[PDB]
Amino acid sequence: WPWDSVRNNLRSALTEMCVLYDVLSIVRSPQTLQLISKKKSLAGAAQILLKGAERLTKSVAENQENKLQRDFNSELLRLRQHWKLRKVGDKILGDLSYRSAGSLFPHHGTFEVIKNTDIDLDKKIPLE
Amino acid sequence: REEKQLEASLDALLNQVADLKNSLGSFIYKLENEYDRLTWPSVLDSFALLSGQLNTLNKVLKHEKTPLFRNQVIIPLVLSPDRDEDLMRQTEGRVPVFSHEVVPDHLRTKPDPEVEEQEKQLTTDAAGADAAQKQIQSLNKMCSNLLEKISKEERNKQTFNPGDTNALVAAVAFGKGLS
Amino acid sequence: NLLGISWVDSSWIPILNSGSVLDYFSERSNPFYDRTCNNEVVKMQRLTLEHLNQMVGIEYILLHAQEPILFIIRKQQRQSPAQVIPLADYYIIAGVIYQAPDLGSVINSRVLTAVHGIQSAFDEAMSYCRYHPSKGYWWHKRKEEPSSIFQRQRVDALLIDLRQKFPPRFVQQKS
Amino acid sequence: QSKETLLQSYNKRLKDDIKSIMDNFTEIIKTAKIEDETQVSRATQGEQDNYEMHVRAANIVRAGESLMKLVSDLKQFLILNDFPSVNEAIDQ
Amino acid sequence: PKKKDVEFLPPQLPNDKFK
Repeated sequence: WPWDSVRNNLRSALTEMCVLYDVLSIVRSPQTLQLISKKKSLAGAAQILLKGAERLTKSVAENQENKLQRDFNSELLRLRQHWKLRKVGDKILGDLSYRSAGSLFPHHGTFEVIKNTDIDLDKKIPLE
Repeated sequence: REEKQLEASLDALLNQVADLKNSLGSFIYKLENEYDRLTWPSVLDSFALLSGQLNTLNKVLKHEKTPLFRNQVIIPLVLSPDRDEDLMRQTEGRVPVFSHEVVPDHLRTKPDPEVEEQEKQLTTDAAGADAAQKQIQSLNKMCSNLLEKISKEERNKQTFNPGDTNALVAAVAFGKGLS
Repeated sequence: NLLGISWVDSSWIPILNSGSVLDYFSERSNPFYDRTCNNEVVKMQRLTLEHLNQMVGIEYILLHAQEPILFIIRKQQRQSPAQVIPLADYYIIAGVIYQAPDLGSVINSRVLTAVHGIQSAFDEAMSYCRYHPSKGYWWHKRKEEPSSIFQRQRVDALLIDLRQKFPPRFVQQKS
Repeated sequence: QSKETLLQSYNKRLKDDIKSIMDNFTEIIKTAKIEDETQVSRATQGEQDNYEMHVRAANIVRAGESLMKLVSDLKQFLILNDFPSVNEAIDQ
Repeated sequence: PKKKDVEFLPPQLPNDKFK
């Protein structure tokens, strides 16, 4: 909705400029509107907070109820604690090159998580 | 006196609003060529920066040190649909050259408002204003007390003792303290 | 509430002369102005102008001289001179009948229009696409991967040895 | 090198922004608009004081109810400690 | 009319292998 929002902003700016120019040229019952407005504002704030809570605590509660397929906080620490330590060239942490006692030749590790639409899929980090 | 200061403040606010509108238009035009990787947070921040600065200036120049609105009357300079070459650079946004058959659907400052009548008709359908006001006042008082409490509540173990280190270094070599 | 009317001047104002406005406003047929004006109070006895703007009468008087379009019709009612109590505007100025307010009402209308546009933009951008806790958690090929070698990269140096032995021929004919 | 300082500063800034957003919903602590004191206009200025929540109230709540989980994930990923410094049972 | 210049930069094979 790039063009739609652009046109809306343009119309709003045109209206604002017209009102400002007009002001410059001119310069030289049981209604309870406040109560209804406050009620509508409270309803809107409650709807926004409910949408936020649904986005946060309902779509991220997968591993909270039962450990399922999720690379987030369930896969990376596994392989970390099991094989190597953390390091940051860019995202390269503990490549397996026997550098502890090799002393022959160095080799780095291009290890990085990736996404794919499937069931039970890990990060699958990349001689070969 | 006060009228001149109000006019100068209104002119400065209009200039700032025009600059902010030009900046927002340039940003929106930059959001059309680079349509990819358009995060919602950047658009939200742009919309907040484009609305807040203008709305605050508009509200400050309307409910702060204003005289009674019964003496001042609204009167424009002139209503002439003449095409002048020395007057098209003095409106800054619209009314460059007025048309002939434009009086009907252009004269109400291009009225966008369409929900005001619907809201009025919906409120008229509910025709008791004493408990609601009291509850609103109580909620306002509670929010004020909470904000005051928050404002009132809002307002490195060492392990490298140099003395002990120097003493140990001395005892390592000098006999004073060591033996 | 004399602002709900959305009338305009198309044929009732055939001329903008001095005497034409008074004749148009005094004879509303059908719609020319408010029929509850002091026309009857001025024509009650005879053709005069005391009850129009001179004497103490609640009439739509010319608050200011404006020959070009129309004088500022205001409900003038004051025992002393040089005084005008404004409450509305039924004139044909600006092609609309506003409340004759100061910059306040104009700024309020501008802010309302801007808020409407902002709400429309927010609603349009909200339900388009949104990020989630997981990157593309929905649905529950090689154009960026550049395989670098840099061992035999020397080939590029050999690359600048063919155009020198024989260069390509420009065509400028995209048949 | 001290890169954790920038991370701590970013986390503190995120927390301060979240606190300010949670505190930014008390601008009506001084009054509840029991009367219509709008001298300029009461139809489009005074009545629309709360009808423009999209640019006044809903304009800060959107970003204010988004930085929490984002900052949490940023802190948990940028700093995914894994630094027991002894690997206690790992050697085991 | 495809090109009226001499180009060798577009390849620009990156390294991204900082150790």
